[PDB]
This record gives sequence, C-alpha cells and structure tokens, in this order.
Amino acid sequence: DITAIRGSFSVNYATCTGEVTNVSGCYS
Amino acid sequence: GIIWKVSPCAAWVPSAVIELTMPSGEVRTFHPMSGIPTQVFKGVSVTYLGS
Amino acid sequence: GPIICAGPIHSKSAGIPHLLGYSEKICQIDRLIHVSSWLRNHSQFQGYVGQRGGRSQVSYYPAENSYSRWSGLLSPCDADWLGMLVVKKAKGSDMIVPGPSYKGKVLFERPTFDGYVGWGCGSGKSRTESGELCSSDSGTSSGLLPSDRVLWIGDVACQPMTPIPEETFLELKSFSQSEFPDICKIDGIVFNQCEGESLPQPFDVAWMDVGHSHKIIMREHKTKWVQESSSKDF
Amino acid sequence: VHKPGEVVVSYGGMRVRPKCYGFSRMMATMEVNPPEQRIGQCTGCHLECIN
Amino acid sequence: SKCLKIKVKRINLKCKKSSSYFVPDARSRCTSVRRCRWAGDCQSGCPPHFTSNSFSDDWAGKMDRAGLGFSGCSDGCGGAACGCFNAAPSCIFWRKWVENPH
Ligand SMILES: *[C@@H]1O[C@H](CO)[C@@H](O[C@@H]2O[C@H](CO)[C@@H](O[C@H]3O[C@H](CO)[C@@H](O)[C@H](O)[C@@H]3O)[C@H](O)[C@H]2NC(C)=O)[C@H](O)[C@H]1NC(C)=O
Repeated sequence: DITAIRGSFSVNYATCTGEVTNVSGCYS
Repeated sequence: GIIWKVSPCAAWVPSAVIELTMPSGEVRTFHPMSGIPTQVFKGVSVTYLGS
Repeated sequence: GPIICAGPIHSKSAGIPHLLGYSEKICQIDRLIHVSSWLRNHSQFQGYVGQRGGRSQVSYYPAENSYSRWSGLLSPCDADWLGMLVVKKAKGSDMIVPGPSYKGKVLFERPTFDGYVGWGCGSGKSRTESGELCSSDSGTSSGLLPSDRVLWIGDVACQPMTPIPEETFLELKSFSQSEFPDICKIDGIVFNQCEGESLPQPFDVAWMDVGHSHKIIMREHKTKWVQESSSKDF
Repeated sequence: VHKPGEVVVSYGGMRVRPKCYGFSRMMATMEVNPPEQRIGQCTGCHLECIN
Repeated sequence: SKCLKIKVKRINLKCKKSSSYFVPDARSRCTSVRRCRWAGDCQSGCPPHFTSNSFSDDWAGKMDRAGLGFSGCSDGCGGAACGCFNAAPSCIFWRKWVENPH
C-alpha cells in the first residue's frame, strides 16, 4: 500500500475516436 | 590496501523497487524504504511507508 | 580599507563630475561620491558625504558582516554609478523597516521584491527617529560624518551577469511558491493567491536578482565561489 | 582587488548567475484558515426482535 | 432534605496520562557555501569552535529553520579545476536542516 504526499506542483493544462481493434483472453 | 565499507543497520525491513514518472514527462528512480515512514525527497512529491 | 585611495577632503559647494576612466571612478565609489549625487538629483542638497569615511568605517545594521570586510564586493547603492542597477525613490505605500535606529540619517537603502529603494531627508532635516518625518536641527550643519547619514540595510554582493532564458526564470518563481505554501502576498506583490491576511510582519529571506522583475528567494540553495582574471575586475 | 570572486548560485538542479545576491528585510503578510465544523442529522432507528 | 445521585455508564481499561509529547515529521535538508582560501580567507586550521546559531558567513545571524543544526569545514579543492588558482586546499561550511513542511 505505497503512498505519496503532495507538494506545490507544476501542473500543466478536440476530435478523438476510440476504434478498438482486438481483444485478448483473461479472467481470474 | 583492500578497503571495506560497513553500516550497522542491525535490522531487516521490507523494501521495494520504485519507478517515478512526473506528469511533465520526467521520470525518477529511487529505492524507498517503504517499510518505514521514510520520506525520500525529489522534485515536489514525496512518498512514504507501505504495507 | 581603501580599494585604491583614501577619498579626498575638500573644505562643500562642488559638483563632482563624470569620469570616462574605469579605474578612476572606483576610488570615487570608495569616497561615496555617487550617493552625494543622488541627493543633488532627488533630495536637491549639496552635502558632501563621507569625509575620511571611505569603505573602512561604514557600518551596516547586522552585527557582523563578512561582505563589509571584503570591500572588493560591490554594493547595490554602488552599482548605480557603474550603471548595472539603479536605486529609485520611495512611494507612500512603501514603509520603513523598524530594524535599525535612524539617528542622524539622510539616505538609507532597502532592497525590495521589485527594486532598490533609497529614502531622503533634507540637509538639516535631521533623522533622529525611525519614523518617516524628518526633524529640523542645527547640529548637522557640518558635513563631517562617519557614515552617520549613510546606513545600509542588507548584505548584498553584486556582480555582472549573463542573462537566462525566460523559461529558466519561470522555473524559479513556480518552485519558490511551492517552497513557500504559507507565503501568499509579499510587499503587496502577489506570490500566491490566498485569503484575508494580517499586515504587520518583518520578513527576511535570502534573495537573488537574475535580471527579471520577480525576485527569487531560496532556502536550500548552494552557492559557489569562483574568481577569474577579468579585465573589468582589475 | 580584495574580493572572494564571482558568485554562482545553484538552487536545486540548475545553475544560475546572480546580479546582486544578498539578504534583506521585507514586509510580508500572513493568511489564516478559519474553519467552523459541526454536523447533525436525523436518523431512522427501530427494533425488529429482541433476544 | 436534599440528595445526590451518581450515574455510572461504562467500564473499560485505560491508563492515566503520566507525560505528554509531540512528534513532528523530520526532513533532512542541507546547504553548502563553498569558499576557497584567500577568497574567504579562512584559517589553515579549521576553527574547532562553531557557532551553530549565528553563521556569520551567510548574512550574519538570524533565525535558523533547523533546530540546533551542526556545523563544520570540509576537505579541500585547489587549483585551476576549482578556479580560484590557489594550490592550498579549501574550506567549505555545511548546514543540516530538520524541517516539517506539511
Ligand atoms: C544626477 O544627474 C546628473 C546630471 O543630471 C547625472 O550626471 C550624468 O551621468 C550620466 C552617466 O550615465 C552621463 O551620461 C554620459 O556619461 C556616461 C559615462 O560617464 C556615458 O556612459 C553615457 O552614455 C553618457 O555619455 C551624463 O552626461 C551626466 N550628466 C551631465 C550633465 O554630465 C548623474 O549621474 C545623476 N546621478 C544620480 C545619482 O542620479
């Protein structure tokens, strides 16, 4: 359960499509 | 001469290997002693203990 | 003591002129000649400053100043004659530091977030208290004073630069704000936008000017001392 | 001249040259966060069976 | 006549506060002002005494954001490699800060 504490950051700041291609195999 | 360096920690605490990736794109590697509430200082953020 | 020479003593009405020579004005800076010219330009008084004074007797508010011993280092008020930086007048919004005792003063410096501030009283308007009001008195008619009218706050070492990219300047200001979560407003200049505040606090941290408007402060900096043979430094 | 030399300032991962590196006193101001905290709400309480 | 009632509510196993202390969060911060001889003019032998509170080398004496940090000189660089042209070694003063930002 690694965690980190936050300081004074330097946080920075159109069309888009997903278009899936394939799927692999896992469950459990 | 043959020279040895020593340190008497005299304890054993779990630790992990951690890679950091600053959102600007910068990445920093470090070995934090996450078993203890250690505070590795780098850039702006600091991590600390784990489970 | 004296960088080149001991400043001449002339028994007062004399306007010391410009010298094109580089090694001639340094001992004049030793004489505090430039600060007298500041009076003639803004205070409008022909008071010769620092007879026998030089740089061997001038004292600053700090009890011990290592930089004062090394007179080779250049002072912010002395960088005005040489042309690197300039001191300006004082605004009504600008206020005094109650640190030192303003007894028999006419000109004292105060580096700020924006620039360097010099304050003036009248010749004969003796400064016998820390307040802004100057008081008339006949005891200061004589111009002889061991830097009594010239007290300088701060320990500042000046030197020429090579400027930095605007982006490099931007890194310091953002990181300085991160280093100071509690500091929000400084001298009225915004440092970080916060809520309502209390006004009175003397604030003293190390600072550095990189040729940009916003001053840069530090608490975990590592300085470096290197000297090289430069024709300007001769 | 009797001087230490030029100053080079490195403050956390960069190298910066000073025009006039010095110390001085300024006026600052301090902010304060005043928080009034309290909660209270209605709840539903019932008994189905008691043993 | 009058009376007095005493109501009990719970039974538990506590113990009295014999002492009391607070524990902040320490971060080890350190600076280094790097003089060299004839430029800071420090002595050939490093002064065994150290004023851990004033530090007149950097702005005389004021508040140190560390709680009674230590002091000391360091080993020396000398030559054109470090630039101030003295073959003699150099003295370097160091700080140590314990800090609790948040
Ligand atoms: C107070 O006012 C004085 C005159 O009003 C002023 O003297 C002026 O100083 C400047 C210095 O830049 C001279 O400018 C010329 O000389 C310098 C070198 O000495 C050159 O670098 C310049 O390019 C220019 O050629 C002015 O000539 C000189 N004025 C006169 C009439 O000689 C003082 O400097 C002012 N002092 C303060 C403290 O405000």
